[PDB]
Amino acid sequence: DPPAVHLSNGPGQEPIAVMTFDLTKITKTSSSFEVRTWDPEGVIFYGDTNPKDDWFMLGLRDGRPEIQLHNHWAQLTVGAGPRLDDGRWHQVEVKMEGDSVLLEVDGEEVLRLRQVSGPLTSKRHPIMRIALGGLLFPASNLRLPLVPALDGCLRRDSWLDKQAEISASAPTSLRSC
Amino acid sequence: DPPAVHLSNGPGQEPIAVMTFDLTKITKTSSSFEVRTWDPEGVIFYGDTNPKDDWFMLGLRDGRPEIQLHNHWAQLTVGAGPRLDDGRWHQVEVKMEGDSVLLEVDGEEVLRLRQVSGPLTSKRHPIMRIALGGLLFPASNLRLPLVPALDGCLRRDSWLDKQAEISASAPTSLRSC
Ligand SMILES: C[C@]12CCC(=O)C[C@@H]1CC[C@@H]1[C@@H]2CC[C@]2(C)[C@@H](O)CC[C@@H]12
Ligand SMILES: C[C@]12CCC(=O)C[C@@H]1CC[C@@H]1[C@@H]2CC[C@]2(C)[C@@H](O)CC[C@@H]12
Repeated sequence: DPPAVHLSNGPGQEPIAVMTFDLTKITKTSSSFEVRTWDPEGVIFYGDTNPKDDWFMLGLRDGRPEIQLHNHWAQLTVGAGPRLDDGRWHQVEVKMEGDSVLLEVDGEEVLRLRQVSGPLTSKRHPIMRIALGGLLFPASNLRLPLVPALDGCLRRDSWLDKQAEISASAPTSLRSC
Repeated sequence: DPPAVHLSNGPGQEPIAVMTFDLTKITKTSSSFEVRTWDPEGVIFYGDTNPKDDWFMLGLRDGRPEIQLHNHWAQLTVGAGPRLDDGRWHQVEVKMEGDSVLLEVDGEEVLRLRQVSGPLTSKRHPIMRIALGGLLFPASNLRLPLVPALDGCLRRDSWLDKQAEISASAPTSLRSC
């Protein structure tokens, strides 16, 4: 695994890494990574501009991707795609195209959430945070709670536009797989 | 094709068949059929209790399933699953399990819409209409318009609970494939 990190360190409460982005600079509105796990439930990543009313989470529930999103346009809890909890490395891409959010798993589009978002460079609070392996609000506050810690590995990740990233923080040291 | 019917007769404005169901009798809250088409866009079926604010549509957009749903709990436009416009027969099942609506394509769950519905036998207007191959309101009134007529075939269909069906109507004669 090209430098692979564990998505949760121990209890799986908080994220392993939080990155902050300036939306006025953002061009690339997509993210991509490889994930490996035997765990059927947990958070893969979370993103927000506001943890009360403009947020997004991607995780697994019953082995399969689940997206939760709450913003001015849309509030939803959706599962889609094949199980990913077979301990093999899977390529995932989450992209915003027009007003849609698309999820691709192993080269195939498995979900398209249409009419869920107005442009990034036009939007309100112009800072976006991306949290890897945990949420930035309690799990009990999701639309549909899940147990946050995902026991899996993450590698070959790229988050939004690196030229728009303002800062990156880890709350502890990141362990390798 | 065990008695297969065309999903649109000519212009594709109106449905080929409309069935009406008594929700106080409903037990089976699922529907299933096989579909065949080369057409990448159109309506497969529509259902409602109220065409202003409690309705559902399943069709194809860009070859792939798309669900549109508008009710008291949820308003959404979602694409998911593989392309079905390869002129092969595909098995589709749409089921309500708890508060979710699940779509299965060729034996695989490809979409789970969670937290979208309160029970049927508990719900408001206790008549549900299911329209095959068209809508019961203009297409321009969908959340996201599509051209309604789907040029495909439908066979081996079963809609909700036949012991709860109150009446069935066709606006013209149904043609075979
Ligand atoms: C999925 C996106 C866009 C695609 C991506 O790379 C990740 C990122 C996660 C945060 C989401 C964002 C789309 C727009 C959302 C949903 C905002 O409304 C609030 C959080 C944002
Ligand atoms: C998908 C369901 C439930 C499953 C099925 O067999 C078809 C049917 C189509 C009408 C939908 C219904 C679920 C509940 C909905 C979405 C109601 O709120 C209004 C229309 C109903």
